Amino acid sequence: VAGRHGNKGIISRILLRQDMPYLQDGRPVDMIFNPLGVPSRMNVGQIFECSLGLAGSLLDRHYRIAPFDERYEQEASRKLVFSELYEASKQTANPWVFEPEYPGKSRIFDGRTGDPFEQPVIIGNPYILKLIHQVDDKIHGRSSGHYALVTQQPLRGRAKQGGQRVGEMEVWALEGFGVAHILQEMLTY
Amino acid sequence: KDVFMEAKLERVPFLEEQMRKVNEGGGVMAGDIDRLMKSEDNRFAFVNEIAAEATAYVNNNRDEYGHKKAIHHVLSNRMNDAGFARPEAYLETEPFSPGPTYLKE
Amino acid sequence: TGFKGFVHH
Amino acid sequence: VGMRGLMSDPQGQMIDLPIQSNLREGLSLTEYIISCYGARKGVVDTAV
Amino acid sequence: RANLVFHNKAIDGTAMKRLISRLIDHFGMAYTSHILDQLKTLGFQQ
Amino acid sequence: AKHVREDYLVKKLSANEITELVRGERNVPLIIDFYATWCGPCILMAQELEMLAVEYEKNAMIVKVDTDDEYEFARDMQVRGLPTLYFISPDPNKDAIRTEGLIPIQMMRDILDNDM
Amino acid sequence: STQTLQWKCVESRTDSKCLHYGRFILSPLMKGQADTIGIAMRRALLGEIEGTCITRAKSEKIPHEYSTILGIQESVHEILMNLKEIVLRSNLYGTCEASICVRGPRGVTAQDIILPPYVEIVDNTQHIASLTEPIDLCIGLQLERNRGYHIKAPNNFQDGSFPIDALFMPVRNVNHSIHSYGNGNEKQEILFLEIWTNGSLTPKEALYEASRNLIDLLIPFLHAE
Amino acid sequence: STQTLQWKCVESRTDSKCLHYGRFILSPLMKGQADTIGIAMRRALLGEIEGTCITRAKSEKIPHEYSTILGIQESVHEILMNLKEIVLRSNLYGTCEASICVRGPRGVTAQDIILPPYVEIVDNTQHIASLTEPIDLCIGLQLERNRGYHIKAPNNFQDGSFPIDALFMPVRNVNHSIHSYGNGNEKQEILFLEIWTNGSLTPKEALYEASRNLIDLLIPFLH
Amino acid sequence: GWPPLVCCFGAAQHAFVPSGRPANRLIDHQIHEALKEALWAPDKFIRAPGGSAGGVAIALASLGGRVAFMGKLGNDDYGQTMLYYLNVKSVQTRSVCVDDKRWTAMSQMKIAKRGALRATTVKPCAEDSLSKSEINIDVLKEAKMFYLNTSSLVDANMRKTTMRALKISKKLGSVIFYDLNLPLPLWKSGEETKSLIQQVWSLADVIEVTKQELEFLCGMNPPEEFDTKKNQRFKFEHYEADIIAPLWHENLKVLFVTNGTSKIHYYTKEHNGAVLGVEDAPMSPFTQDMSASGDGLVAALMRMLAVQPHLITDKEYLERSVKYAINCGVIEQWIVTRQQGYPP
Amino acid sequence: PSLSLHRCGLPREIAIELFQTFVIRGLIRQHLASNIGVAKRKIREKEPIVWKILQEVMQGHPVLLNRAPTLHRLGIQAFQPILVEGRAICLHPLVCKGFNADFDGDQMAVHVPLSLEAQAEARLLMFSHMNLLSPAIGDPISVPTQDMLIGLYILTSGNRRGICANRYNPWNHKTYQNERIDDTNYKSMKEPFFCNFYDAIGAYRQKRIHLDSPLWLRWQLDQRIIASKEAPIEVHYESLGTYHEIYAHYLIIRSVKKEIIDIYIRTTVGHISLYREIEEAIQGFYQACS
Repeated sequence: VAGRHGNKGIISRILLRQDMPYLQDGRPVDMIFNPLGVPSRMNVGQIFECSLGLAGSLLDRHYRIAPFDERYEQEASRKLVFSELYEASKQTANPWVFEPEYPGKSRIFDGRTGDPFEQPVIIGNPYILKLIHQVDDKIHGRSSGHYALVTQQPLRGRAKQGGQRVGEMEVWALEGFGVAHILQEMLTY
Repeated sequence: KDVFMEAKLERVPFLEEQMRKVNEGGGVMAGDIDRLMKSEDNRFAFVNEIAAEATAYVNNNRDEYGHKKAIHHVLSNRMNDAGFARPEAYLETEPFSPGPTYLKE
Repeated sequence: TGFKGFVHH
Repeated sequence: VGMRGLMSDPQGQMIDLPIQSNLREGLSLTEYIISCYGARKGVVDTAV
Repeated sequence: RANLVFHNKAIDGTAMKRLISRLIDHFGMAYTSHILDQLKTLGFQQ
Repeated sequence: AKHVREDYLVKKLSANEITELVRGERNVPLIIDFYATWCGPCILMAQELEMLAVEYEKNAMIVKVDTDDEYEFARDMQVRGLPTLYFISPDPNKDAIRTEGLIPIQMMRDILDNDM
Repeated sequence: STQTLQWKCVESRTDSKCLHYGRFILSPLMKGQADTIGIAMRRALLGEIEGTCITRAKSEKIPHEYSTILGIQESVHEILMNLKEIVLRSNLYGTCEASICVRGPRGVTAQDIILPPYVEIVDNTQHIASLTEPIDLCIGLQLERNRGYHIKAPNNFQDGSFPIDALFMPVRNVNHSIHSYGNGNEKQEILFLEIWTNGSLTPKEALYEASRNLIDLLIPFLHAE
Repeated sequence: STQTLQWKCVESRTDSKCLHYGRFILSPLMKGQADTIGIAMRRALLGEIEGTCITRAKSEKIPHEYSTILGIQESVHEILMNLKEIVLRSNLYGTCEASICVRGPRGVTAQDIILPPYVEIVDNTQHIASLTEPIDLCIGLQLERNRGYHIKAPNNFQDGSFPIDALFMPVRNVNHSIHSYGNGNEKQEILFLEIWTNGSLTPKEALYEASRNLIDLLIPFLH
Repeated sequence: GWPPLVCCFGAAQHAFVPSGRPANRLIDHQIHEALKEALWAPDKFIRAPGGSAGGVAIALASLGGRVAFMGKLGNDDYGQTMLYYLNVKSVQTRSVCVDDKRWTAMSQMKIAKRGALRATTVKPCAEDSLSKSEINIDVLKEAKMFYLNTSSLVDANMRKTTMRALKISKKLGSVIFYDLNLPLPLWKSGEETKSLIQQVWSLADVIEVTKQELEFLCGMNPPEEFDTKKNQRFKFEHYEADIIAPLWHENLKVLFVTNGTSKIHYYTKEHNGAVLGVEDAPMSPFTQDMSASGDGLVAALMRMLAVQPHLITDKEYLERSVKYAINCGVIEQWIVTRQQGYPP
Repeated sequence: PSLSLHRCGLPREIAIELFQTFVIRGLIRQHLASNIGVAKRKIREKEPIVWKILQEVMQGHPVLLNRAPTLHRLGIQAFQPILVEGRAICLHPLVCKGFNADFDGDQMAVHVPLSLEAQAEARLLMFSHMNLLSPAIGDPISVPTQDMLIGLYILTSGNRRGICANRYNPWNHKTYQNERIDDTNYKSMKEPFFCNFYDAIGAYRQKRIHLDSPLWLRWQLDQRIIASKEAPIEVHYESLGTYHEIYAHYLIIRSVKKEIIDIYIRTTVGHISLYREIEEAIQGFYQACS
């Protein structure tokens, strides 16, 4: 599952709805990302979208924003996001949407302890996609089967039920570990 | 005379839960392998000796191995001659299992 | 382990 | 947080226009285009 | 009761690497493997 | 019906049937009972009643009747509690052994076969 | 000595036929009790109450799920998707059967379902099918009462018996809060609960079943061994 | 349907006089039941059980905690520290009185605590002070019994009583785990509970008490 | 044995449910399996079917303490197994003076009617023999409390047994623990147990009446609740001082109005107070009989009276134990087996 | 994150196509099947007893996991597989930097050593508990990375030292409960005086104190906290021998007779938790391995 700002991901776990953090209105969270990915790839543009999405979900409105809106003003995207968040928090009485001490963040609770996580957490409604590289197109397994006519090796890939290849660097690792039987039986047997 | 006799010897409690996670994680075998290798000079010779002993074990009593993992058998045999109970072949059981398979996380 | 090889007497 | 200024032209040499804005504040059109010079020579390096 | 040092400062990245090296030289690579498993669990919890 | 009929030998005589039970000539011990809707532990009694009613073929007629259905039948036997059985060899004008409490079915064999 | 524990319902709105809301209050709860009650009640309400729903739909003269029928604007898969949202009520454990046999250009809703004696629908206008031309439409359905989300195999083919992985969710949402009472030296707290159900149950009933399932679960320990 | 719910204990070991370890297994539980049960029972076990312990001490002729008296090897602060970890078993409500009135250059143990019959000492090897002078000491204790998460403010400063604010723990650590098994069509699960305890409470009575005290809270929803 | 004990008259047996009369609804006599569908459609008289006088002992003694039974057993096959079970349980029978002529576990019910089946006692159970002379000496000498499943009140002479024990109640210091829970004939009406029994209905002390056994046992209709009818509270009663004013009695410490595990009132010489409760047993419908309310509730007040014998007329000392009893009673209701369903 | 250091996780689909022949052993030997064709037919129909065999021949049989873009010597490592449900291989996080593997989508190749000698090699030479040091300079290769590092840093972060913990100066001559005698109101909130570690953890579980709330802990050992030339800020001395010394972070109450045991440490529950974790890990590994 990937976002629109280069934040890719591999689904690791699937939790029941009672085992996930919930906001101060009781709604369980639908997806949990790693914050550390933002300082590394340096894509802050997702966070804005995140917050802005929340406003839309609480106001029944959709935003179509052209890029480079920092020409009209200075920090225009900040003004847009914060004003929309405040309007969503005021029209619908949800004072956790725009906390006027760390705007855009809120204090979510724990789904399996009923405890508030000590620091406020950024929440939102981003647009997440599903990618074509599915796991069922990547699994493999082979005990024996077809062999090449000349080289007498497992053919290739998954369509031909081939075997994984070991060469060069791999052997250099096995020689490094000082394992001779393992290296021998990957070339003869 | 030196007043540290019991301050350094008070038994740490609450250790019962930090006795189990060692046993299914393979920690006991890992901590036994190094103690067996604590006196060996060349590790390759030790490994080859273990492999030859396991081959002899497979040859003499063929119709038992396939579950017992004779390498584990010889390791347990070597660890069981100096105390260190080490149940046979490091075999694992399922004391509470009215079912066929654990989920394994 | 392919350096010398085992003998066992 | 701070400044991304003084990106480099691909054939060496610095560019006169400085990137005086953060990624939090948001780059302008000319500043963003300048930052693309160092973007290309980040993928013609991982492939080389 | 082991032979350890009671830390009272911030264990940053370079301090963790120093601590692992000293635990390896004092206990070995068999005791350290269990420490790393415990520190991983405690680090993820907090 | 036919080959799959009502699977209950005890018909819980409530009408004139149970009334003429104490007004009849017999030769073997009979049993009747006073139970209720909730029937407390008397169903645990009723479990062993219908079992022995079936077990004894033609000799013992082990039956019951409900109390709160017609409140008369509650007071009619000075019924103070739920277990209200009756080891009754014919007593047209005489006594019988009214069994009460809760008794295992194996012991209730012995007494009815060691006495009464 | 000071006050007694009281609980009450402070609001109940019927937003729609299949959506009900209810807020409740508890009174002088000493420390620690409110958090335990709130978290246990939220977990029980989210994953203990059981609600019946349709699990398998059988249709006549249809090759597969992704097929079209003359005179019907809705594809077969669309009909399955629309049929999963029908809400039902029951209290007896066990599967039952149901049918829907309707004529042509009518427009088929949830009131056209035929139900066993102990099962009733709550909403009576949920769109389930749209018809344009006269074709006799006959579909058989199976109803089940389980707990939580369950996934079924595509077995039992027949002509076609499409299994819908129905979600057994009678409680849509749950929230709670633990306030302060300011009882001088003694620290008391006011607990608020908030339950949104889908009309299969109602608040003060989902709460009842959720409390009773929990007191089920906590029980083995009271017995000795 | 089959194998109705029950609990069974496999490990139950008493290490010392004031240490108690137990582990317990539940019955076939459906998917998701084990987590909720473990969380609720752990939250109850941590603090719900009333714990009986001292709260105050009236030392005579001492105006401040850092006023250690000659003949006692432990300072007044250390006397309170010793009279903080004493273990008592009881069913009290409220408070009572106690005293320590002896005069001997010898050791002092928990037996010196004069107690009403409904408060009983758990250990006898606990130390209080170390007397080495023929002096008379008087410390008027004051027991109390509250719940787990009880917060109490200091009071009664008139007579010079020293607060000995305590934990009211009969428990010392709780550890819950889950196991699961699949026969191919049924996800039967199992709960594991591990309980330590102070000693004034067998770590099986904790199982009963921490469940009764939770059922008591959950019942009024049926009222 | 310091704890004032609770003598246990009535009869000696196990599993004897009391009152029988029309519940909320009826159940069928076709295939039963578990015919106890009236664990959720009884009328409060069976919405709390308790146990006998000796089964209460196990409920308390599980926690611990000193409880005993007074009375007789049969002798014979039923009577000797009576000795096995009442000594397998935790109760006392060292004060036995059985007869040797009746049939045990059988009341015997010949005839005394002008027809069909209107019949009364002949020579009751071999355990039902307590008379003015068969009275035990001990009873109220190592005890200050006394349970009575009032089945001893359908019996004419089991009465005079206990009222000659009133002089045994006052020879030394003691008090009675009548857990009324009236079986079928005492559950009849007002005048029925106001004057016909006279003595038990007005002479007791730490007594246990129920609101239903004050509802028909007084105002048959006008006293319907006194508060209720305001927001969402079940219509039990606001029964208090002015509704015991007909029937109070003196020389007591504190009496208890039971009404099952529902609203309970305590009665002191300084303050009445009132508590509440509920009836509850649905969890798993195949694991219940809503049993031992008489056992679980009564034992709880006895337990607290024993651990803290400074109860007296204290607001908070009794009010918790009543609340503890209310929660204790409902718990024992829905347990599978009473033997394990005794509070530990 | 739940996997141990000596363990990986194999999918059910992959394992059956690698240990197929050993499962054929398990079926034939245990007399649950007769012929090779019959055993393979039973395998192909996913019988419920098949997984009991492919959970029984894999215990103790190491497998070599290999990252497809191999870079260094630690790119291939042996592991003890266990059966997991899904279609993905679960890998330990600490060894990830050993593999230089992220989780944005990557592929790992498995190999099975068949020879008994090869299994001995894999178990006794390529397990990630005797290869904890890199051969470059001899530096640790498995150290707590980003998330665990942040957790440990937050744990060992301390309280708020100075003006960030008090709004007003503590000189502030006031609040002395001042009169001519010391008989006044005595609250003295100060900081808790816990007996030992476990008392502090217990009091933290009740939410009595926060993670960074300071506390006093009695010390019954030697000096462990790294100190330096230092200086005692204020050493009070009563007319009788009391030697009340207050250092930068610990307090010592000596005397003129004996029993210098009053060492008290100002600390927070995080440092106590980390020290207890390390100490009990050592004392549990020692006693688990006899």
